[PDB]
Amino acid sequence: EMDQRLGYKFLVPDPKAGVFYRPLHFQYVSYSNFILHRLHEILTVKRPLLSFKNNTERIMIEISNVKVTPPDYSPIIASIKGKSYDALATFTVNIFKEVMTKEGISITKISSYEGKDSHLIKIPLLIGYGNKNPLDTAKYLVPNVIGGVFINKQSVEKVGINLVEKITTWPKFRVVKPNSFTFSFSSVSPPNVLPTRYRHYKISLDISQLEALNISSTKTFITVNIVLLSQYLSRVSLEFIRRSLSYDMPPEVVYLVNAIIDSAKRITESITDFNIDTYINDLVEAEHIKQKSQLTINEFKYEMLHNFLPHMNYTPDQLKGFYMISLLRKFLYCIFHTSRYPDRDSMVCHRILTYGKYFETLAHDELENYIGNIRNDIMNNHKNRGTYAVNIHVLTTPGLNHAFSSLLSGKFKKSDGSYRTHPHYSWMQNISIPRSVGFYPVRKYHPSQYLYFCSSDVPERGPQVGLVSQLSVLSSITNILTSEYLDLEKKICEYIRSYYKDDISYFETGFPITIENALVASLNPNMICDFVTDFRRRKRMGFFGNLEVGITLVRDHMNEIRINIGAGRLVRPFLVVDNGELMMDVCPELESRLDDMTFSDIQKEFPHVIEMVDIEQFTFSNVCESVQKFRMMSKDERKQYDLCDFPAEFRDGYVASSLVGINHNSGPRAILGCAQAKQAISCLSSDIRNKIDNGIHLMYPERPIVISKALETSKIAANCFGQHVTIALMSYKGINQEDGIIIKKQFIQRGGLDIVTAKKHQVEIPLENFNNKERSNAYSKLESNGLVRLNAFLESGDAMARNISSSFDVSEKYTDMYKSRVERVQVELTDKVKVRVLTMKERRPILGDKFTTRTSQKGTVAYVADETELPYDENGITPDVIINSTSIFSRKTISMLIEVILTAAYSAKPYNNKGENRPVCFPSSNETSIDTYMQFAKQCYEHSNPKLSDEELSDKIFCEKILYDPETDKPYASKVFFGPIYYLRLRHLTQDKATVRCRGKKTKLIRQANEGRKRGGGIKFGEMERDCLIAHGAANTITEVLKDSEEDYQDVYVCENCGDIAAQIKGINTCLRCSKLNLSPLLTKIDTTHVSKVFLTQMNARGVKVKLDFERRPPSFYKPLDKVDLKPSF
Amino acid sequence: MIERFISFSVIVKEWGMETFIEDEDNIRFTVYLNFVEPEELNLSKFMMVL
Amino acid sequence: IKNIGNTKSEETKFESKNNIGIEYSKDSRNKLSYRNKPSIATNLEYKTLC
Ligand SMILES: [Zn+2]
Repeated sequence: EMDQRLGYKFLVPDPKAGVFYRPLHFQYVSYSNFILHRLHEILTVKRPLLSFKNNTERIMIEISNVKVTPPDYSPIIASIKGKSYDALATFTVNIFKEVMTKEGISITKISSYEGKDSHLIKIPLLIGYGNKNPLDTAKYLVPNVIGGVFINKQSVEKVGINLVEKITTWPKFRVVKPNSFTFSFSSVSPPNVLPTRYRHYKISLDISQLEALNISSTKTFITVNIVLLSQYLSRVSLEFIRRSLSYDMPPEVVYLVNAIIDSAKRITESITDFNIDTYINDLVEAEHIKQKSQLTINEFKYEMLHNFLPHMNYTPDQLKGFYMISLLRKFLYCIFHTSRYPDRDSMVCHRILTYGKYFETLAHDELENYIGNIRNDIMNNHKNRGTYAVNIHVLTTPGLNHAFSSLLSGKFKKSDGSYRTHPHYSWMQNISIPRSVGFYPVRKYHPSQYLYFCSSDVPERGPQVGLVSQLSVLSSITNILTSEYLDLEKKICEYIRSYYKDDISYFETGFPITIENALVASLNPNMICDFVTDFRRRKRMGFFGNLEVGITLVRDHMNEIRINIGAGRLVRPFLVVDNGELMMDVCPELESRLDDMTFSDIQKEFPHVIEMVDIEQFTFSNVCESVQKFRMMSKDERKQYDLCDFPAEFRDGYVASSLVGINHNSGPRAILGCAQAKQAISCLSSDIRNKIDNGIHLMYPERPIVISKALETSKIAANCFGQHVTIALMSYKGINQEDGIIIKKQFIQRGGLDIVTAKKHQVEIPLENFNNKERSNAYSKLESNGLVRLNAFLESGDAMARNISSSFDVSEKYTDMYKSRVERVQVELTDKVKVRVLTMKERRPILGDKFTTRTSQKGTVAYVADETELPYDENGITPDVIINSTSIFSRKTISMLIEVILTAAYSAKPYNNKGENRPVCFPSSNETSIDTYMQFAKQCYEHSNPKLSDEELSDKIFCEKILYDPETDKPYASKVFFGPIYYLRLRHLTQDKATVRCRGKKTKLIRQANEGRKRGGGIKFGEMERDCLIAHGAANTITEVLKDSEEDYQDVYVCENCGDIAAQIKGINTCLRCSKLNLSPLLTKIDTTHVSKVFLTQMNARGVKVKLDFERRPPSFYKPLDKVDLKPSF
Repeated sequence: MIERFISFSVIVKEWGMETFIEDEDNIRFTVYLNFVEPEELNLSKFMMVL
Repeated sequence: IKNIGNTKSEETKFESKNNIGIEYSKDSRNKLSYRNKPSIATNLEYKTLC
């Protein structure tokens, strides 16, 4: 059970490391890194804009003095007053020309601007833990607040998710067509290079044309044979490359290798006196002439061949050539063994964007647009005018404001889901949403998602099915600053070059070593294992100054060593296995010292017990699934493993940690349970009486006592999401069928599962209308000041504020079928009048309201039964809720029975041997035997009543009782499952869905009933309902349903000649078109819909003439008919 | 199968075939070949597609 | 066995070391129009070949 305790140690706070709330910690830091450090680096620039003469006459733009300050009011004040919560950033800009002189540097100012006192930049600020932001270093925390939200201009709370980056860390393979393949990859500059440079390359291979094995891009690089390019970069022979590409390959790949090399040699020999430099130069010049570049040939060539690989800038060329060779090797291997190469949907080849990265990218893009606009304006001014004058109004709008506002509005590049308005359904949502990860449109459950994302928490319907995942409680996403990045990279490179001096220059048969995909050396194969082991050891001791460095050893036949340090990687802790020895089992002091140590203390004082591992390293390792399974293996078997995993309860997310024993039920039920856990009503907010917002609040909350540790550390348990009620599993007169339930009247009367719904109303009124002096029947709740009275109840026709247009009332109206009480009123007076109102209503359960358990057994109230009508036990107890028993066993929700048993056991003995309140641990992904739980319950009951017979004790353990019919007072045939359980109320209420329409408004174009529940719209009679009516054979009924109302009839005449609707002039029906042509056609009455007339007129507008004829059947007469019998002859 | 492939190949110049019984449970088909120019490139292509 | 051929006319899943040759054999451009007779002598211990 030591592994469980070590796991628990990660979930609790770690003050020594600055972790005050683990679940959201990685998000806090993500934002803190942007606002405090990265923004300054992005803005502080000093760059040329234009150059003249020859590198001796250039305009320069500089930005400095960046300052950021927080607001002067708390977020609650911002909510009440209707303000926004933004930090203010200011900076100074200088534009000046510089002329290079032999005497030194000559400086001549042109323009300068400052934003010392102005809203130069407004940056939305993250509320954070305890309503505390990173700018304000106060010393007061609001309890039970975790934050993670923004407040926008209109005073609306916003919350966001994480997003998978578009750029991959592994090349993508694709079969263009039979025997024709491609291999595409990308290169990006390191973090400390501003602005960032990007390059995208594609390698094409076709079996029919092996001379055209070409690497290409779009308007940034030449199209050249990759083998010849490698020769040019590395200055090595073709035989060297042949030997390299086939050193440790299966024989079927060597044939393709030989064919490629021979094709390259043929190209080389096809030219007279071949020279590689001349070949490359000719290609470059041909590209130069093909494009209309105005640069000199030398400039074009230097630009092309110096920015070839941005991620490997400032390295010799031979390393670039060897990098190309390794890419080709992987390409060929993937050609012959595709299923063994990382797939494009694998998590191995992706990284994830957190809160701060959105802001960082937007700042980058906006700064670049700003500088570009300044350059264009200066160039235009020089072209038209002289002196190089910089226009004003182009250096005062950096454009960050609209970028950030749009970001919060829910738009981000080609995505539209990064941020959204916070739905205030439950407290736990503040954890659930910021820990979500979204993928671009893949819906299958890929194996690489396991153990880092929750298995059961995914959308169950809609367009997002299989596109949103939830982090496990032990997973995190990495952060790192630029200076830390540089220091770490330097230390790693120094270690490599110092401790392996003589064996890092193989380049033909060795394993290349890359850092962030940048090749830095090539290791002797015989020493791969040692290098990795010694590396990991030094990683765990803090030798490199960072414990989250990832190292991967790829060996199938691709033969690579990869090192990863960048931000956006998924990481988890694992137990270390060293030389077939579980370190946790050889550290006796740890067991005694654990209780007094934090997680970082364990890492510092007992290294080699736990290691932080990222997903790519995990995917290529050998990991034992459990400590128990490890202990059952022989030593030789143990020697094959690198890591050991923690128990399964740590593989669920925080939402799924609200459920109990999900691995004892069917999986679909787990998906449903995760879905409905977020809709349970809870203690939503400490500011119930202050915040002017929508919400639903639980009235007399109870803390669950059959729980998991994660539910306790996250504080979801402390904020409550249900109540303990007494249930019976039986059939009640055949009423509770198909998921209907029985509920007790007196339980409802006393406050059982009572809630309060709160709603926000907002209006804007012109000042004249508000002050207008005339009592309409809709103003009965108003005071003399024109505002609704406090504590009054509003009805479905009342107005909240006086709004008269001048002698007509034009105010908005309350439109709910239930009344509500006025809790708060806030008014702002300006050119207009803005009124905000908060109302509340308590809602005791009624017929149709929805409930559920923690095992996904949901139902609606089917009958409210009086206490005297319910069955009772020998102690006089009647159940609060009755649920039909069959559904428990047809859906296989076994853990519900175990939960009831344990809740009863706790009720019998709720305290420790020390007398302290003792919760019972029943985690999701349980792992504890049912017999052990039964023994625990038996001990509880034996402590309660020492003198019980065997039958009574068995009945108590199994929660079985004899119940009596209240009408006759006689027992039922057999005993009934009966006991307490934590029960949840869901947000679906009957009176929020009921609708009815008698008559109302119509749409103008087609003159049919309007749409909208709040606007009194009508229900739509669709065409499938029409199909059903036709299937019944009810022709008149469907005809009357589809026609216009009989009360809207009017006389309409149509011309039988041209089909136009006849006009009526001076009471005479006339066809204008035909009259103009001197014709006298017949006009006939029609009875059709308005929409038909609109459709026909539009068709006429498109040039199609529609003419109608009419039936003039000759008159018919009835004739007597002879009689017919039709009966048989019997 | 082997003979029909080799006979109509556009990259084979001269060829001959023979068959041997290695033992009670193995058969050896031997092919003698000379390819068209270029030689080694066509050799690799042939070994790849055979 | 009689001459039954193939042309580029349901999806298949071959081992990809055979798929290269299989898809190569589907192109009529890779076959000679007339059979190329053997030219390297073999099976010298038999007259049934004649
Ligand atoms: Zn007419």
